[PDB]
Amino acid sequence: DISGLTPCKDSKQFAKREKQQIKKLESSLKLYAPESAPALALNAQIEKTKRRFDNYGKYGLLCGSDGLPHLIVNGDQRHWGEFITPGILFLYIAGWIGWVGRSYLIAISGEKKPAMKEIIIDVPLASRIIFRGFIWPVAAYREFLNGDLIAK
Amino acid sequence: KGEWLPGLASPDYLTGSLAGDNGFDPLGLAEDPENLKWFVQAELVNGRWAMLGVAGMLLPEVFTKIGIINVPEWYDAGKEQYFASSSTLFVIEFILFHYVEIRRWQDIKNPGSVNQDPIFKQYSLPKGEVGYPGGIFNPLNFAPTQEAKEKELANGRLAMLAFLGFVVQHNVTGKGPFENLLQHLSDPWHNTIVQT
Amino acid sequence: MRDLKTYLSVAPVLSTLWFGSLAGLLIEINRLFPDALTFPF
Amino acid sequence: HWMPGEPRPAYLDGSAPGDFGFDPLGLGEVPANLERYKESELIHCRWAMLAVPGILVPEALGYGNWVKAQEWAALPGGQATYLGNPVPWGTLPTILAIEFLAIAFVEHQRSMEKDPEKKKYPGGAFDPLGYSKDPKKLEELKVKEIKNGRLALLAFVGFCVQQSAYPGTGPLENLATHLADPWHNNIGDIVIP
Ligand SMILES: CC(/C=C/C=C(C)/C=C/[C@@]12O[C@]1(C)C[C@@H](O)CC2(C)C)=C\C=C\C=C(C)\C=C\C=C(C)\C=C\[C@@]12O[C@]1(C)C[C@@H](O)CC2(C)C
Repeated sequence: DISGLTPCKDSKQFAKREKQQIKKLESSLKLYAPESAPALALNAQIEKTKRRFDNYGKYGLLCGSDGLPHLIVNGDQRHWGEFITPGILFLYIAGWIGWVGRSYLIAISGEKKPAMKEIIIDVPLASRIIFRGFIWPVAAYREFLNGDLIAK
Repeated sequence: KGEWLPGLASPDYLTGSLAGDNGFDPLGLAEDPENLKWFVQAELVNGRWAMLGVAGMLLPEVFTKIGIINVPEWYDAGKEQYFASSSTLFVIEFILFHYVEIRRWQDIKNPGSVNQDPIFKQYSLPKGEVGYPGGIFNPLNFAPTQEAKEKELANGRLAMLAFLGFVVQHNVTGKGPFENLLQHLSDPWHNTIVQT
Repeated sequence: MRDLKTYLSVAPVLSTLWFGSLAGLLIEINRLFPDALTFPF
Repeated sequence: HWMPGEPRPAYLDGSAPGDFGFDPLGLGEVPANLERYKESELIHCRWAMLAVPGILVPEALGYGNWVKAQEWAALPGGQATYLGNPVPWGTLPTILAIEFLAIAFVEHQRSMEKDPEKKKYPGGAFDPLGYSKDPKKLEELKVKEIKNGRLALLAFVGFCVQQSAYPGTGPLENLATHLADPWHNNIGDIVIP
């Protein structure tokens, strides 16, 4: 119970929110015949709501006094999935994008009119460069060690 | 030497003077000679460890077909009890490997600078290559010709792939590596990565 | 045609194609795995 | 050399006593800063080489460890003891007054000296037995002094660190505990829980 929080599965307000949403969804269903397509859509929405609430209950989130999940970003191992892992994934993807852009910019710097290759992309060269960014951390680290990363 | 893909031109920095050079570098990691020098040693050490790891994971399990010994599988050997606690063994391993790897590291920076014994000064390793110490490390005096080095590197690469397979198979199947081979050999056309 | 291929490499067309593919991929990913708040694996 | 295969700094020629080319951070590049650092190192080594005899002998004789001797001053009216006998002047305000006055004179006297050689090895009245007659023996003596001081500093660091992990225990108690069952009472169980 970090900061006085409670698990989702033990919170009564969470169940009350689920019941209120389900009841609101079921009210509009009575206006349509069971075989009609809007009835099928509403049934699918109700099933999706139930599945979402069950999944939130299963993942061990923490609820406040209002029955809403809260995110812990202090580094506890019990909550590494809320902030740490997606952060690492985002950092990897952003580094990939930045490394690809920098490599493409460096490659065309020696051409006679480099500004022309920036508005009309050299597709084969970019495609050959795109796959290289999959190992961007190693290349960046070794470039830093050799003193090539920073312009003199 | 040989081409990893016919119809594609080998990179210029891969001149074929290294053992086991097939011109395989699509992503251009070894453009800088320092990077190639580091990566050769890295590959050598990784393969030399991987072959021993694969031998220690596979052979102590093939006992079932012979029924000689009784040892738990490679992923359960950790939980077993031993005469010493995990912490003491880990600390001793750390203490020894720190010295060993620091001694090994200094030869990459300045070759020929750690060839002399630190306590008994009359004992030294004969001069050799960076990643091939020789001397006491080669008691049987086998000649380290290029062919043997190529064989070593090929076996190391195969063992790296084997260890990756060993790690991946257990995660999805939940069993060891030898029974997966037997299950495949039972019905080859139904027991593959495609379960159906 | 070389001149037709050149017009396909201009910045706005390439950006539009890239972003359309990106949005399609993201929409499909969210359709397969809806209501994601934490990384469970 | 402190590590074979590593180049030495240009300012560490290996001629000074106890010089092994150890300066990874380069804290001694300035010639004026390096000269001061030798004096500080010698002072630290000399101070720590006197604490070790006074940290084990009282404990080995059953008078308590080195941290129990300071608890009485926190209590109101606590009186100091020596060899099991209380001292009449063991009051807290009296103890600080003599301690501050006595050392405020010697340290200020040490500060006023201006010849750098005397700030480390003043000679003269502090060497009554005449061990400084032979310059040949003097160098090996200085090397011996420098080598022992760092060992005593490391020993004091170990003393201080072991107290934090095992509160209320003495270093000799630590040695006795480790000797009984070496394979389970060691550093390992502390580093990983
Ligand atoms: C070291 C190793 C394994 C070591 C295992 C050891 C020591 C021990 C294992 C144990 O079992 C024991 C013995 C006993 C058990 O009780 C405990 C454990 C601990 C479980 C594997 C390495 C494994 C190493 C691997 C798999 C390396 C793969 C590299 C690849 C594929 C690179 C490809 C390319 O880089 C090129 C070549 C060129 C580029 O241009 C392009 C790309 C494509 C990027």
